Amino acid sequence: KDQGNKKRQHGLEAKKSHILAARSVASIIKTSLGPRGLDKILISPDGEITITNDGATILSQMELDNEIAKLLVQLSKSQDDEIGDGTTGVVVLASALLDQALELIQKGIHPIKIANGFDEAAKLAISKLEETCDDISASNDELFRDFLLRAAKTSLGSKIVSKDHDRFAEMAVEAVINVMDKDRKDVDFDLIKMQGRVGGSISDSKLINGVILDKDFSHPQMPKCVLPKEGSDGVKLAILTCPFEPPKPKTKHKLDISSVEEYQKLQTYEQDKFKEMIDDVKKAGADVVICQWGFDDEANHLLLQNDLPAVRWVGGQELEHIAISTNGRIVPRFQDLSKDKLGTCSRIYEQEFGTTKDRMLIIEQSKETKTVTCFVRGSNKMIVDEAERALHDSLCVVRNLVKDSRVVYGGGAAEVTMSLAVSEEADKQRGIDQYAFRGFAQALDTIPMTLAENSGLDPIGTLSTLKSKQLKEKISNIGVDCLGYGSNDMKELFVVDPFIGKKQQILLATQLCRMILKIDNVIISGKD
Amino acid sequence: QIFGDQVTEERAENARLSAFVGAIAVGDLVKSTLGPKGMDKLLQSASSNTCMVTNDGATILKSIPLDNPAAKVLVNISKVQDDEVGDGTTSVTVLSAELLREAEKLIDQSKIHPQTIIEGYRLASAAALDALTKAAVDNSHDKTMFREDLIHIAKTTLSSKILSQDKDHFAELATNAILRLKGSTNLEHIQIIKILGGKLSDSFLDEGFILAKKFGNNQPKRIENAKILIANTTLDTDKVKIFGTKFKVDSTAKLAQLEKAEREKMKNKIAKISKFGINTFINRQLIYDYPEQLFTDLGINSIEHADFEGVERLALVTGGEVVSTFDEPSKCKLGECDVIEEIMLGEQPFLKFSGCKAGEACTIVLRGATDQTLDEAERSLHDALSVLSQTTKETRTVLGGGCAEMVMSKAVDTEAQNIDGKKSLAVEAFARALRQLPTILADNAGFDSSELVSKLRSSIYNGISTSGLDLNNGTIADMRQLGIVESYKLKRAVVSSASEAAEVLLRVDNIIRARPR
Amino acid sequence: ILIVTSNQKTTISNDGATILKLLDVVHPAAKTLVDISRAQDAEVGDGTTSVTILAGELMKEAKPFLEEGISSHLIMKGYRKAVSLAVEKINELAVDITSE
Amino acid sequence: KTSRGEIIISNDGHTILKQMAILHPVARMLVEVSAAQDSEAGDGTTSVVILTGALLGAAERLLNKGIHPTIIADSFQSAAKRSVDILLEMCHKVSLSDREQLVRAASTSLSSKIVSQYSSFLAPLAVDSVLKISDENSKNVDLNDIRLVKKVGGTIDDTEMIDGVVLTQTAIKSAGGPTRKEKAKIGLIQFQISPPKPDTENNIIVNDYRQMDKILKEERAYLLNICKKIKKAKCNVLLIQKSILRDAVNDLALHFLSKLNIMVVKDIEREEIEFLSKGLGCKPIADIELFTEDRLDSADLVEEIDSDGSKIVRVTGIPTVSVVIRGANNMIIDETERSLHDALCVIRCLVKERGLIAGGGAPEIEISRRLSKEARSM
Amino acid sequence: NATFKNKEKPQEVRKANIIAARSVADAIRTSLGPKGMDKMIKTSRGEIIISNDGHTILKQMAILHPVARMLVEVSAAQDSEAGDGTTSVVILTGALLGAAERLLNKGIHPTIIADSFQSAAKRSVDILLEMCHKVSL
Amino acid sequence: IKKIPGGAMEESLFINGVAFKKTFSYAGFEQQPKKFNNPKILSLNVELELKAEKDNAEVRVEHVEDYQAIVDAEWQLIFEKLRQVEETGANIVLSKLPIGDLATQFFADRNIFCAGRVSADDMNRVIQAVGGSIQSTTSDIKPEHLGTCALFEEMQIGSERYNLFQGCPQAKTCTLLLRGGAEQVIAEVERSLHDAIMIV
Amino acid sequence: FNNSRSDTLFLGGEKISGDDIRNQNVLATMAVANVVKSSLGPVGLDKMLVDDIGDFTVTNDGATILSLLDVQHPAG
Ligand SMILES: Nc1ncnc2c1ncn2[C@@H]1O[C@H](COP(=O)(O)OP(=O)(O)O)[C@@H](O)[C@H]1O
Ligand SMILES: Nc1ncnc2c1ncn2[C@@H]1O[C@H](COP(=O)(O)OP(=O)(O)O)[C@@H](O)[C@H]1O
Ligand SMILES: Nc1ncnc2c1ncn2[C@@H]1O[C@H](COP(=O)(O)OP(=O)(O)O)[C@@H](O)[C@H]1O
Ligand code: BEF
Ligand code: BEF
Ligand code: BEF
Ligand code: BEF
Ligand code: BEF
Ligand SMILES: [Mg+2]
Ligand SMILES: [Mg+2]
Ligand SMILES: [Mg+2]
Repeated sequence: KDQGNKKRQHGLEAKKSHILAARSVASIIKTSLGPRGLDKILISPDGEITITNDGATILSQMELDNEIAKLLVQLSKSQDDEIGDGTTGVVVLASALLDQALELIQKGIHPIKIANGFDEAAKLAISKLEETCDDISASNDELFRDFLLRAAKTSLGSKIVSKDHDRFAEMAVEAVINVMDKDRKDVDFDLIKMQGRVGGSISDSKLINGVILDKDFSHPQMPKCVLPKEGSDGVKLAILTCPFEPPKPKTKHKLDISSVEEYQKLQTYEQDKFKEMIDDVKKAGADVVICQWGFDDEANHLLLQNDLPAVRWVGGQELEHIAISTNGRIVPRFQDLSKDKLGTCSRIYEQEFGTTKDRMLIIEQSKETKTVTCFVRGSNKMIVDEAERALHDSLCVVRNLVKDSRVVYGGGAAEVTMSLAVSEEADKQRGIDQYAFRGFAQALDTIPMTLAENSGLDPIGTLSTLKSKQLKEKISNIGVDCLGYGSNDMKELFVVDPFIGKKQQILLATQLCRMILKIDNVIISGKD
Repeated sequence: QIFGDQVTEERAENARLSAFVGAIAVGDLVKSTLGPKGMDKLLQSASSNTCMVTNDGATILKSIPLDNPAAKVLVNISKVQDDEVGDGTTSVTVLSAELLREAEKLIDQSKIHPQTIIEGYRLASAAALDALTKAAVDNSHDKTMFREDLIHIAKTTLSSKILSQDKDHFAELATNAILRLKGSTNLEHIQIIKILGGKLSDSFLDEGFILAKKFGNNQPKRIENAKILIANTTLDTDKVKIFGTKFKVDSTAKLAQLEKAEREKMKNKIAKISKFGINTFINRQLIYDYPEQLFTDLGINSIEHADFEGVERLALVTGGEVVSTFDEPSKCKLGECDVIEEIMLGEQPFLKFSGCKAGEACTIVLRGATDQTLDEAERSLHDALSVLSQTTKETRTVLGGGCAEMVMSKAVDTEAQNIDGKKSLAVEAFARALRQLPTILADNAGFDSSELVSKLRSSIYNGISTSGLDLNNGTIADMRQLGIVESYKLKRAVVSSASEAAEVLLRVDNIIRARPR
Repeated sequence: ILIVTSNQKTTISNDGATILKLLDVVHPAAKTLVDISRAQDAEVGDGTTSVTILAGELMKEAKPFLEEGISSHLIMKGYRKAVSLAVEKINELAVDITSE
Repeated sequence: KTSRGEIIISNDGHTILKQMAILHPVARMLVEVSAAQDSEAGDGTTSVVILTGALLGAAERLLNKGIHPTIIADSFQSAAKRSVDILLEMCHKVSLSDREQLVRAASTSLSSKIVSQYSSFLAPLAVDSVLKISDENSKNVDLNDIRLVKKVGGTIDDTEMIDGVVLTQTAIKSAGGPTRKEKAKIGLIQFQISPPKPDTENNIIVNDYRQMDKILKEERAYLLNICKKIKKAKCNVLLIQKSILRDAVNDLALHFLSKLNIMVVKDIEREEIEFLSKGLGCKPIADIELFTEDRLDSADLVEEIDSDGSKIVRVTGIPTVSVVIRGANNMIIDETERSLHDALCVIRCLVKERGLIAGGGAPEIEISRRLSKEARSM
Repeated sequence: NATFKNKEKPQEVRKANIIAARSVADAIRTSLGPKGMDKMIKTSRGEIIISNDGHTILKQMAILHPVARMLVEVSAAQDSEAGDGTTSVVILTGALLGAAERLLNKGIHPTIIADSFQSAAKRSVDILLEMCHKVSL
Repeated sequence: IKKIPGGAMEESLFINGVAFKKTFSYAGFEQQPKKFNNPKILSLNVELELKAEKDNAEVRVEHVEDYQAIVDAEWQLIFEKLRQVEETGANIVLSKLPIGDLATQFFADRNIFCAGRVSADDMNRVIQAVGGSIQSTTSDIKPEHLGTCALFEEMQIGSERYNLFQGCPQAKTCTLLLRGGAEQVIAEVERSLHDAIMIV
Repeated sequence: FNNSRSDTLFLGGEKISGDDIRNQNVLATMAVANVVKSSLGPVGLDKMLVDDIGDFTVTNDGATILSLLDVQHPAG
């Protein structure tokens, strides 16, 4: 059916095409793998300009029609989903592999038999790493904090953020400690509001121990800040999801008014009814009101006179963070108030911003709440929007370290240990699986080599050194002098990649290969 | 293959160019809109008949459509700088761009890696930005001196614009208008009202606050020792929020009852208010014919419709509080002033209040011979109100007219003495680009810029760190001696906000446009 | 295989049923191979790839006769027995076990 | 002939430029300077432009000999604010006492308009009318108080100052037509004589045989008593302020107001109110429950004279003039109005700024001769 | 480190040439040896031809890319000197170019590869002779 | 079967009980423990919103008090049915229909977990796991109706929160999450596996 | 079904390889042969071959039938 507008590919060409298509996607992003990497301006068809060293993000934005690329688009994506840092690299390794696989094919090898070869050599490397890796959690407490940081830092060196990487790193380290527990080892990112606004530089990007939100503070006359109300236990605040307006049904209405009788009673009904709420909150003994939905002109004024700063309209996730931040309860009706369901926050101020007529507000807490707000700032949108994703990247590497305190020293060395170990087992293999193992390990070598290429070092050169040194001594961790400094040895240099991620990466590529190779037939149609 | 349907890729050489050209291009658009001897550019939008002339950098850039990323990056950097400090909008793009220009030099013809060019800049920036703080003297204390300081900032932040003419005049206006608040950095408290006719020098700041909208049906055309109740409450059919209240009767008479019944609610609420003892009632909301008649007959003047901002202004000059609950007089700060007379501003009715309780809300009336002149004098003023508004929230100050950046030049050009190899070059380049500011400044005036700036840099080189460019005799006189102060936040912002621009761009090694829809 | 239907949804699989379902196919005759492949993924769940390879292959071996000038009703009968015998033979070899 | 197709004719520059369709941006600029000439002086909108015309040519000339425009710009300012002073120093100041003069001005003003040969009763018409709300020390006098109402037909001469004031509405076609009441008392009802209008979801339900007339005959009175209270308060002529909200003067409420011999006149625009409360000396009436005999006026005559197919209202004998303009072609009826405004504004200039210079080119020349000498001293 | 950048990058033009060129020695590979199969070309004029002679398949093939056309000329000269092996000479460049594809990846200047390849060849030829089993007519 | 974006084509998980999405679309969550060992699962079928998610009638009153009266009634009308669930002494409250802001907020206060709008074909696997038994009303809720697993948790598998009742020695229905580096491979697994399961 | 694409090896025309072409040839020869397989033997019969003008010729000479029958394709 639909015979026309339908093409077919199969091996002679086909495989070349695919292999090459991968390779080419790669050639673009290879120049972004490294602490010497570079970003790529991507533009939405609408006109949105972005700038980012993030792998996944780049390949998602490249509006591309080649089917194989479409696959590497997800390859970098899936990895971003599972870890949060692989992206830029997972594809590189994948391509290299493909070129390698292809190469063998023109020497008489079966595509599917290479597949099994790679899957095997891979599983081995994963092990030769799973054995050489080091542990952090089980070693110290002040050193865990350090190592956990020394990763977040290394994880940021390939970003514009790099400039102030000290702060951005210690920020990501903190942001995670404060919302996940050593036992559950679960970092729920809903407990971390990644909000950013413009202004200053990326340096003025602090971490807030509460939340932000945008509010003018209901009535203008209202105060700007909020003290702990004399000797009290910090500040108490109302967290209600009921509107400061006369209660209404939820089924019908038609309050039939026969005569001036009842209309006379409604009259005074709404009137004091506003006092029925304004009083209600005073009774629970609170300082400031945070209502999910707006208030009436009357009800507002009262909140003024009664020194009850208010917050008209606050979104779901919004109101909710104000709870968990201040330890309060989300109170339905008005009469459901009480001094014991209030929010025990530590301060509230209406934050100014340059001359921007916006001027949002903030809710602090002093002590590490169960909610953090990394509030990012920058000289221009793109710097921010990149710095936020840059922050995110690190925050993820911090989450992976609690979910698996295992660490491997990157700098390319992590990939050299495999290439070394996997290549050894090659000589023992002999025959066909010999070519596979050699290949797998050989593709790997492109990872460090690429780092050398970007940092300005002769590839073959740094590789022989990295291989020799990491053999003439111990299948340890000797990385590339990516920036300079004394010499190799990612350890001293403090270059660290979480193991858990590295495994995922060196899998996701081989697997993706294992799929493409099995494809020997293709049938594309058009858009009728 | 890959990609498709009009997506466009620019690799290394190409990308880098796209970028560099863009920024350089943007910069070379607003270089003329700098310097006290600078010029304006006329522009016109989708309506054609919507021209406008301006010297505001950020203004021009915000408008001018572009397709080039690197350019939009610079445009955007301008709007940012325009936000957190209201000024320097131009000085920033230019210095930002010139830094990139100075970079493609270190690349295309020196062969230095951009990352190493960043390495150097990042250092140069530290040193540059530093020397600023390390040389910025302030007058936070001595409120009678900082007045003189602050007034200079306006004096010079106004040169270059049309107002540069009667700059001395607007100098005071700005200063005074900000001080009359002394606090709120929110400039929405000062209302600017403009009307054609006569010289700009005729503009003024009514220290009594003027307001639009006349009062009452035909009330007293002038109040005396006014005691005003500033309020915002529903004034056309109440029942506030009981919605659903139907009136089913079995005869028209029972309607007629309920009808006058409603019109009673009004005489009720209107009464609870009269109990506040006031000779003027201003409501944000409106007030229909009847609820007004009440006032016209009680002597209380009804001045309706002043939105939100319109009340907040009055509530800061008169000293009252918004209010919407008259459920009890007192406990409601009532506002007051000396007179609420109705004046006429060239064919127009206005309300000149007078002697208010320390007006922390004011009105500046601008007068130009053409709408163009007004609308430009509009922001040309805003460029003053904004800095000053910030310097009260940042007392630090530094001398401009070249001086400032020229000092940061000698700073960087110095710290470029202790450095590695290649990096140094970027560092030297920084100070170089910085130096291009006084150059471009002097250029516009018309002097042999090269020659003049080299004289300037020479003084600041060999000590002094005070000389600047007298863009009139075309000599290099002492700036502190000539009242050419500039906000520290401003200059520090430019030297910062720009360096960020640079880094974000130098780091690009590819550009990809998608299939525009 | 890798089929990118006119839908734009790209798929990659081996369930012969899934492939023969994405080929659209409108030729009456050739469209039955799509049906018997679907049933195979029902009454069984596997072998879908093969039901068609065979189904086809037989039709292939019928060509010589049909060409040489033989009735089709005779070829139809011939194959009919062939299946009957072949089917019983499988039942005859169906190694039933449990702890054998 | 505007984009809409409406045709216009005039000597008023600001209005020619405005309706001209000027395209170039810096060209549009001229319209704004002529716009402001109208906003301050109110006259000379033509001259202000022609000035920029060669003042710009002055730069065209100087820019040729390489003088920086910012030297020309800033210098031009000083040469102007020096010219203005020369105007004053040679200004032959007058006082609003001098009616002999103020008419001479307004007259030599409109001596370049279609209504030139009618300057006779036009020149002072402006003068008197401006002074009628001028007082003395009022500085800028508002011209809103000089309600001009143009009605097509006749020629230019058929225009009178009208003792009292001039309304703009029809009267009564419907039930019992009054249209004229000598020595009457008028009331500006802001109310609305219609059935019960409850501002909340009203509704009159029925469920009884007899209940029919109950609802009916009842409201039949509702309009009645209101109508009586009017007659009762001795309200001769009624004026209802156009209510689009929900009815003004019910068709029924007219049968009553018809019998009661009360000439009613509806659709009184909201911007009128304020003004009508002056010329009519009347008083706005929010409700009926505030409709009292004192909230009325001493009208000596009210009548809708049908000038000829035209019909214009009048309230004669009672700080507000009211002039009615006529002409043949709408281009006239309109133009003359603006050619009266140039004159009316002429006076306004003297209300806010005493004195007047000998026009006719003479002052232009003087400032020229003066600056010309002072130039040698620079 | 921090030294010389190479702002310029038509690095790709090389790999692009190699690939658009190697694709030529691909279509040929199938016709090498006692198991090589002939190609059938229907010229622009409409004349049909069949053969295993490479130089003639490439000649009549309609190769479009420039550096790709280059192969036809090397096969042309293989015919002009030996007269045989026109198929082999091409297939050689085919992976000899791939040899550069591989080396260019590890950043070896092509002029080092180019000049080296010469010496590695004029050394290969000598090995041919040194192992050549000379005959007489 | 369930498919989860990302992960190794074998980092797939075999849930012993049942696993399902995370339809939990309401405020007040984040409270409610996200993990229980032997919780008292309430496989409920319908509603749990104030004004009701659907269906209505008309309320006509001529007395001001009646208005505020009918209101207080609405509320109590919900809360009751609501506590009626609390009364069942449950730790996990699931419903094929919504669980409004107020509703989920309530259980959140008293450490009771929930989820509204559960996949229809899911509740049926939920029953078969903890051995509950769907209930349409809150009235006659007897205890052999509920269910209990060995362990409940709210995972963050492949950047997607997944409520899952693992460990259920009394189940007649499992669920299994599949992984992969591309929506094509996970897809091929699910089909490569159906061909196997169906042959077993 | 249906061969297509190119990707590398930019050639000024069509080019089928292996199975695809090898079958095409067989199909070709097949058709051109099958037209005249009904003219073989004594029991075989002649055919009428009309042109465009409408005229024709009836003949069993396989060679003239294949000559008269416009064949476009090498193997044909
Ligand atoms: N500081 C460094 N020194 C040596 N190697 C580093 C350094 N920073 C990052 N790397 C190497 O680069 C890898 C990260 O590449 P990057 O460009 O950040 O892309 P992604 O991290 O998204 O793959 C690290 O895993 C490590 O192999
Ligand atoms: N009176 C002056 N003499 C010399 N320099 C001045 C003078 N007035 C302001 N400048 C310089 O003008 C420059 C700012 O130009 P401007 O057109 O105002 O751009 P921005 O938008 O950056 O304010 C500053 O470097 C300031 O030092
Ligand atoms: N008997 C054979 N067994 C193995 N190789 C042979 C045999 N005879 C000749 N060949 C090979 O056939 C190869 C290719 O020949 P051909 O396809 O004709 O291309 P050319 O001869 O133009 O290189 C020769 O290089 C030779 O090595
Ligand atoms: F460059 Be990756 F995303 F850290
Ligand atoms: F052009 Be700037 F804002 F003075
Ligand atoms: F392809 Be089958 F179903 F194994
Ligand atoms: F033409 Be002018 F304005 F009298
Ligand atoms: F094919 Be070769 F030239 F014998
Ligand atoms: Mg990284
Ligand atoms: Mg400025
Ligand atoms: Mg005139």
